[PDB]
Amino acid sequence: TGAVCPGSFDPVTLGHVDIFERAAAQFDEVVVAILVNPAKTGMFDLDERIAMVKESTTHLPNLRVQVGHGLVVDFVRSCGMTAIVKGLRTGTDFEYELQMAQMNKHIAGVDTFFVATAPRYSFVSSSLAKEVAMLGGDVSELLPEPVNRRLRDRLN
Amino acid sequence: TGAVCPGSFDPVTLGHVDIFERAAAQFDEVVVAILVNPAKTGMFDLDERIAMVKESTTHLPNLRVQVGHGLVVDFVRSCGMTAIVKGLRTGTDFEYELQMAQMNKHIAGVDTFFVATAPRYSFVSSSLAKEVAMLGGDVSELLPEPVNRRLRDRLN
Amino acid sequence: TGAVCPGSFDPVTLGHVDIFERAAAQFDEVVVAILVNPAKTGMFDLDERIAMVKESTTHLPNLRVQVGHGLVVDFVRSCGMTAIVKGLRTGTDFEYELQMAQMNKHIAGVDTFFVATAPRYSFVSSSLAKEVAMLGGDVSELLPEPVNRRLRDRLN
Amino acid sequence: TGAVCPGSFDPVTLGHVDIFERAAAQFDEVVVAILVNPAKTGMFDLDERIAMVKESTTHLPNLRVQVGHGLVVDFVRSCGMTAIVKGLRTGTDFEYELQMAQMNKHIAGVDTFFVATAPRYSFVSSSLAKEVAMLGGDVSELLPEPVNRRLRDRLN
Amino acid sequence: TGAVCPGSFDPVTLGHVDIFERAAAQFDEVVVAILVNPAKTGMFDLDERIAMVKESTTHLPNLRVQVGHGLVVDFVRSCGMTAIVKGLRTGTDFEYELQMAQMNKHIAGVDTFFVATAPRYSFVSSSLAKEVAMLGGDVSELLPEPVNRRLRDRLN
Amino acid sequence: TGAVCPGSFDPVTLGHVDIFERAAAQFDEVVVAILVNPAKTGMFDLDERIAMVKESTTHLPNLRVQVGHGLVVDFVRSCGMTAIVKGLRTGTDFEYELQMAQMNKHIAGVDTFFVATAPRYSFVSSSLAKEVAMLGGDVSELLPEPVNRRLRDRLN
Repeated sequence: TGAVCPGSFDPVTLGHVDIFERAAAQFDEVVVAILVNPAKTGMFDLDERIAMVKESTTHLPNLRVQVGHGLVVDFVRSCGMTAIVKGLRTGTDFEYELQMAQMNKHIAGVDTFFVATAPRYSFVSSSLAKEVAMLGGDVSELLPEPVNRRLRDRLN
Repeated sequence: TGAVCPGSFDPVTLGHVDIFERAAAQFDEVVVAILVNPAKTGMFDLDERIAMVKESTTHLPNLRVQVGHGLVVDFVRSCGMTAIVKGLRTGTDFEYELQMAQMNKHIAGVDTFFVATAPRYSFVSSSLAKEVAMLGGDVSELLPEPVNRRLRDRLN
Repeated sequence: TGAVCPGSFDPVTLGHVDIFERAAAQFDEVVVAILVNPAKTGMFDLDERIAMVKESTTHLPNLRVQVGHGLVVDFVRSCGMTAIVKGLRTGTDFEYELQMAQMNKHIAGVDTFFVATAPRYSFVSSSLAKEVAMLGGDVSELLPEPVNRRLRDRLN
Repeated sequence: TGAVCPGSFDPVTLGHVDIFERAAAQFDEVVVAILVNPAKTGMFDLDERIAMVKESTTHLPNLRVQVGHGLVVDFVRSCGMTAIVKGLRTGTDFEYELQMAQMNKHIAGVDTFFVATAPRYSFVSSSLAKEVAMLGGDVSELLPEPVNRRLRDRLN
Repeated sequence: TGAVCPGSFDPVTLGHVDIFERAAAQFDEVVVAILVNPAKTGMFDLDERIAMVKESTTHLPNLRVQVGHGLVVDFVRSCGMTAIVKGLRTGTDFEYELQMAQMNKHIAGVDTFFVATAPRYSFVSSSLAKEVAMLGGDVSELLPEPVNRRLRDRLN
Repeated sequence: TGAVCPGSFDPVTLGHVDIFERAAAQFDEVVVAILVNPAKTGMFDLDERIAMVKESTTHLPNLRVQVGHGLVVDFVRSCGMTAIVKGLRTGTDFEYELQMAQMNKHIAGVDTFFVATAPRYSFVSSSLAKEVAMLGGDVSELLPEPVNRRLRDRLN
């Protein structure tokens, strides 16, 4: 059994890591698929994002990180899998997630499972973490130390 | 007696046709108003979008297709109509549709009727259809043949 | 063309009346379907509800009032119609309404159209009006005069 | 790798079966936990519900059926599992599901996965099916044949 | 400047106390209104409910506890106040709370301010806390100690 | 006691004014925080927005207007306050608002209270007002006369 946990992960948050953990506890293997967007965004480049995920997940031996591009469903079936795990947090556009799940099931037969991230991590997102951190707000309890490290470096 | 069905229809989907059919069965006449957003393009020029809607609606003799300009409620009242029919699907920004429905009532006395599109077409949207076609996946069952016909050429 | 406006109207409100007025301007005729339900303890008896509805709708000559038993889709087709018109107000269980709409389309081909109630009557409900009224609060500007007359009577 | 699909299943529908199938494809073992309520009693007794589920899942050899009592999380941990799979349909009380998911994680470490049932099955529920069938409506495409058989008997 | 926080508080939770603290910080005075509906029954009589709120709010010198009677806004105005403070949690019927807020403004000029309860207390509710306790589970970290204390004496 | 009502107020609406009036009746003072935005195009320059807010608030002596930069919670604490009051109208992205509320509480101890805008102004927004007005529509009943004054001029 396997699941893919896709995202842009710019940077990975403890909400993500909470979801990676739950997928890794319930599936034999987990792949974190880093899907970079077209926009010249965002903050960290591709090796940094990988680095940040790897460093935050060394305690999950059945999880690995891969760069994706193209349809999530093409990548998923690439890994020889048929399931996606996605975290739900406050502000998640769940309707659009649901639309995409129904499209992905229809076009490739892939299932999407949704899981509510833990209350304490339920209000971080990559974008909101970046905004707040770069304005001198303290988000450090909500991101992994490998992320807090590069955030602080960026601050200068 | 008459209803307008506005949209960018870039391109028209079978979700839209579903709604056209409900509009056309329940009102004496229907006007599909194509309103081109100055921002974007889009993928299909005005003429194509007209042709696609026409060709997908020959089975509805009481429906006609018009290029809309300016304030939507202004277009509606210039057609002599006071009704708008709008489809609801998975991922519809319903809170916003409600706001516009209220604004439109207030400014011009135009009523908005909301209808849930059929479940099999509930996850298609023009943009998701495009993204997926762009990326290789198959959305032909969710789009009318005049569209698929023009989609697979506009991918060569 | 034709629409049915179903409900228990216990009692009818100016929210309902707004919806009625809007179905009536838009469809050739409207039937208000009063649904007796075995047996949600009601406040007013069947003919009181008929009466209040009738007395509050004297201004709409293409509207008439009937009792419905069983399936709303049976009642609708009984009237030679194929459309239902439902108001949306604050607190509407829209997800439930959507479920029933989809089921109703599937089992009988009947369309459900939803309309946003006028903002000033967006917060009335038969339930809340009853609860507030029976505790001596002033809901009179939210109900038709015929209903207000009956309400003061119960209050005694 | 195991998941519990809990519910009252009075009767099981094809939306449920869609969920069972997906659970069964993604986990090594699945337990359908039939959880009754010390209220009323529903439509079918425990044997009928067990039987209906069994007869509808003969094609999922890694799924078994069991009566449950008490906290869902106690039963889950009884099965040696730490996961729950639950379907989403229109209109699932999703916010209440989420509350329960968070409570369940907190008191027992149990994860809940939500997955959207197929569009064609997304408007059935046990309640609505029973309501519609007993009033003479055709829900047979939405329920397994072992369920349809028994409904037909009730319609006697 | 005063606010009322109304409820059945059967029993008071730390979700509630979180909300009291916020009302007590932002308003000079704060009346906790305990309203026991006729169908009150119930895991705690009025006296115990009062005691529990009293004992859980000694750290809030500007809050006091009273029995509410009748129209919620009648009671509010009788306290000389025109503000209600209502807590939001996962599972809150927010659409109905909105309806009531607007009815409340309309009838009595009472404003309702909604506040999100802290994430750690965002999934507790009086009935869930009882249900779980009743079935053996541990919710002691989500209830204040005067509640936990009296909760064990049900369980004997 | 004190609250901050933040926004880009481009331009201020009677929806805003209603919220201002309500915070001012309930807190000792209110500060309107006009937030600079380096992205979002925008229509009126900072001084016009201040002016329009000032001129539409002459009747609330305990309200004043300031420009904010950076974190809302920094602005709030800057004013010696710990409370933010936001309006809810139809179309508000409440989920996003709730995410920020939780984030703001966590990084700074600041509370966010939400209050439902009056029904008559429940469908104006700066964006929709601007879009309607610049296409020749009549939104004058939904904005303060000082704004209607400036909007006429732009309509040129």
